[PDB]
Amino acid sequence: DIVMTQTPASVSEPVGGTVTIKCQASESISNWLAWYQQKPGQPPKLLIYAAFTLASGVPSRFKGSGSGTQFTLTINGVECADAATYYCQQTYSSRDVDNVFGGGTEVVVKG
Amino acid sequence: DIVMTQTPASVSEPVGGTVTIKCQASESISNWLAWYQQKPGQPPKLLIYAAFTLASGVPSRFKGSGSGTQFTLTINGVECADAATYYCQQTYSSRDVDNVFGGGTEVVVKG
Amino acid sequence: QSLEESGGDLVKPGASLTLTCTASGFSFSSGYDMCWVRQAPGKGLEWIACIGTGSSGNIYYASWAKGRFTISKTSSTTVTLQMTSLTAADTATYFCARDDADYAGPDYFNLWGPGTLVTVSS
Amino acid sequence: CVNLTTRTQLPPAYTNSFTRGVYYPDKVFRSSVLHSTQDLFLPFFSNVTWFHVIKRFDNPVLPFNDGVYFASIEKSNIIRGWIFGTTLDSKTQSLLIVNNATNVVIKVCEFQFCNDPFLDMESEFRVYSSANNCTFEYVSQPFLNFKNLREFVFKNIDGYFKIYSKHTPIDLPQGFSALEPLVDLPIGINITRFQTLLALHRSGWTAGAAAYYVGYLQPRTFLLKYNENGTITDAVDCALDPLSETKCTLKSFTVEKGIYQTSNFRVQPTESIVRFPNITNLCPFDEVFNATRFAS
Amino acid sequence: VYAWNRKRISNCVADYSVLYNLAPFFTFKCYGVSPTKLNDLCFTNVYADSFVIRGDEVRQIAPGQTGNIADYNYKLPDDFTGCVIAWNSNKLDSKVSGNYNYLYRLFRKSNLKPFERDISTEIYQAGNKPCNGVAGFNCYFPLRSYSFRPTYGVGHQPYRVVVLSFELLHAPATVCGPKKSTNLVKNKCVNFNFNGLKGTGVLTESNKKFLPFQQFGRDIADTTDAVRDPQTLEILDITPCSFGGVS
Amino acid sequence: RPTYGVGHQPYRVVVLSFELLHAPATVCGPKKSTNLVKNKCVNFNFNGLK
Amino acid sequence: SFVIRGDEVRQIAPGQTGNIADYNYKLPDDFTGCVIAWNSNKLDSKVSGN
Ligand SMILES: *[C@@H]1O[C@H](CO)[C@@H](O)[C@H](O)[C@H]1NC(C)=O
Ligand SMILES: *[C@@H]1O[C@H](CO)[C@@H](O)[C@H](O)[C@H]1NC(C)=O
Ligand SMILES: *[C@@H]1O[C@H](CO)[C@@H](O)[C@H](O)[C@H]1NC(C)=O
Ligand SMILES: *[C@@H]1O[C@H](CO)[C@@H](O)[C@H](O)[C@H]1NC(C)=O
Repeated sequence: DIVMTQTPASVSEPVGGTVTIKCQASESISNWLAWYQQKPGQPPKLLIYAAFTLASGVPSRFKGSGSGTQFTLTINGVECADAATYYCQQTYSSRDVDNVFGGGTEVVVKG
Repeated sequence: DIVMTQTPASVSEPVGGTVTIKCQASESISNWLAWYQQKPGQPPKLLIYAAFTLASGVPSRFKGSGSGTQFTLTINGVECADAATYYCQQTYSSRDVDNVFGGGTEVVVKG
Repeated sequence: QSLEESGGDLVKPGASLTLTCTASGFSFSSGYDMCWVRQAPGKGLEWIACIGTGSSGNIYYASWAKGRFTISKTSSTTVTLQMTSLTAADTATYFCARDDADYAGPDYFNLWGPGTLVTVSS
Repeated sequence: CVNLTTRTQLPPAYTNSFTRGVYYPDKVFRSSVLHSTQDLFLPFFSNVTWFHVIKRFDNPVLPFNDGVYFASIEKSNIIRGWIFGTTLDSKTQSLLIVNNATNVVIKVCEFQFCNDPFLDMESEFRVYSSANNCTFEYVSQPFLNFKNLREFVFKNIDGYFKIYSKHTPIDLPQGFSALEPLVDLPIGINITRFQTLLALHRSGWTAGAAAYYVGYLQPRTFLLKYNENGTITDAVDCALDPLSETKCTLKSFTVEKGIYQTSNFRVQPTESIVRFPNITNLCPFDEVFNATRFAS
Repeated sequence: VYAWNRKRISNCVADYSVLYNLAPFFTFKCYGVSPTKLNDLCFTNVYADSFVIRGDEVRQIAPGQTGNIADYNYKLPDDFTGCVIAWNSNKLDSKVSGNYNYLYRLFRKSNLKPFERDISTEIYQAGNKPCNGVAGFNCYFPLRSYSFRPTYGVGHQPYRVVVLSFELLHAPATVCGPKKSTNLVKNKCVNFNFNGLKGTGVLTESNKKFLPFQQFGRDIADTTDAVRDPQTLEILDITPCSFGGVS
Repeated sequence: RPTYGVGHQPYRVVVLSFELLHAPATVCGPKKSTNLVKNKCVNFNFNGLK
Repeated sequence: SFVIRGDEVRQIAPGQTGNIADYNYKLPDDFTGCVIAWNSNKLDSKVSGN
């Protein structure tokens, strides 16, 4: 019933820059969201739950923003260790939904 | 001014049963009540004060119930060590009262 | 703390006796009520009289002991009850109990003394 | 409880109420004044049920509704009292009124009434088997060719049981007689049905000649006539026939010759018609309400 | 407060000037009658209900109010009649150890209808799994104890509340005010008071034959004309004093 | 904090905003329609117009 | 639809003032329509903490 899209497909910036990722929903999902990070050959990890709260043990460099339909993740500074893929999860209504997760956005940090 | 009766006079049950004792008042005493346990050849001990609260160091097997005029004491499980006498006290108005305590009810636990 | 009693012996009928209740480990504070009961040898508990250890004692008596008994405090750790004209039915075991609230009457008796045996005979 | 089936099976007859069943509506005193009041009254010339007792045994359970007008043409006072309640058992509270050889006994208790209550000098009391939760009690002086007419009106409004009575020496006779209020009871219980109590005489048991009539009250407006002594002497029902309605609008008991405009008439509607647009799809309320998670 | 007492007042004279020394710092804010003239009135049935509540909860004892006390402990009817009295009782109902004897209901299936007492102590099931006598999570004992804290404001101090319910009818009076019973004077312009019925006129012996149950007497304009005095059970007429125009 | 009173427990709130007007009816009540009885005294209701 | 505490349910009304009425959900003074609120402890309470 609710579908999610993740943009951009790819981003790239120097080590000192800031990357932003947009996750938008078909209908209003309000506050329910999660941002997931997986390294290649590694299960994904929770980063931002409730669209604002930082997960446990996560450094204070990932900032969530927005509510309702448009959500943005902002990384204030990359350190070549954040080059991975990030997904957004609706976790609002999964009664009849093809896929709660969004598409893939891989970040390339050119050191 | 306020007089009470304690019923039944005597009770008996196997070790696995539950005994109930009724203490009723002539007029409404609301909450103020107490249940005293007296072993033979021993001063009585306080068990239930304010008709619901367990005393200090008493096991959680004695339950007080009811308020106002009818009060009931329930023992969920006897262990042959609860065979004693139990009295109920008005502690509400003792200005002109013959006896604050109720009558005697002794429990016999046939092990 | 203990609240042992004293002054218990055989007494002839139509006489007088003066029981003494003595506190151990503490003194009579004003926030507590020091109070008297008795028990017949084969009957239940019954209440006699009840005195407040405060500045102004709210002295109370039962209906069946309106003038037969009289309770009084004598010091910081001694409360005494004396009775006159002991009849045959006055034989009992006397417990000196302490209260837990100064509401001008006997509330829940949290503390009890070991009790003393007073009997009447000829 | 004694099973009894000797009663003869017969549908109750009916008779004419005439102009009986008028009671003082309040406690004030009025003299030489024609007062119009609106209250629960037994309509004039209505159908009141007729029961006969003699091998006739008519002691059925009748509905109470808003009120009951109870009459009795008596000799030797067979009727002893009445029983009130809803289910007449231990489930719901009931009310009892009897008149023994000494006095009246009014008790509101959790009676377990017998299937066929009755009474049997009188030394046999067979009405109820148990009565545990008794709430109210009352004691007073006893209330009581056919010669004795007893009239009663029972009302239950605002948790009060009102009883009106009148004893008159004598089918219902032609006459008019007001009902003096007798006692007020702050009972406040559910009442929907009631029964009657009879003193069957044993010689087996033989029932004397007696009858009683039961009518139901309705809300309507009367016009009461007070004489100089404050006694109700005549009354006019304001909705019986056009002539009586003419008297009511004039506030007089005699209508002079002429034409009088009394009221207006209306064709009361019969059916109810509703016409909404041509939509049948049900609104998405289960989705809004039964959603697993709501928004912040 | 949950097991509030109920007392019946009847066949006695009620005086309100005495309710000053007994209840210092009282507050007789009330409904249904002007408190200024409670002295010259008669009340058919008087019910007194007493309990102890916190200072900040005293406002909940009023018709139409909502709250923890109004819903689960003591509900008053919307058309309430009678007066309530509340006064601070810190000196009497505060203990240094802690006053753990006053209990109030905190959990309840549904709001109380007016004038109901709930003494039940059944365990409250606030979740999905049945409690079965266990007092764990989502299984709470419905009754909580007041933890009075006099160090804070008067909103955390025990207030004793007494609620009086009247009926205000003037004929079968059994409870009346503390005023005396002056001897009646006839054939004189006086302003009388018969069981709370105040009126001005001249009182004369009457020959009107009241029925034994009748009390008053009405004229055409529905104003009292003949009245029965409470004592001696006599019948009198009320006639307005002489009046007229001046030219 | 469910351990405290109901004042510390989550209450789900749904707010509806109607627009009472009787002609271009779009959402109506659950009552079913009725056949058109004519030429007699009948209580009528047309889109909330009683 | 939303979720609020029990003691804040009185703030969902025309002309009311409070934390919820000012900063979260403000209703017009000439409001039309009906509001519905029911306790949801069984559904929206977690032992870990909601
Ligand atoms: C009213 O009584 C008459 C007999 O007087 C009877 O014929 C008629 O059927 C009764 N009406 C009803 C509605 O029972
Ligand atoms: C009386 O009983 C009827 C049905 O027996 C019920 O509908 C009604 O609500 C009851 N009234 C009261 C005041 O209990
Ligand atoms: C009113 O009572 C008197 C007795 O004092 C009587 O003579 C008179 O007839 C009565 N009035 C009527 C209309 O009967
Ligand atoms: C009762 O009222 C009468 C009226 O005259 C009076 O004489 C009598 O003294 C009263 N009784 C008492 C006890 O006041």
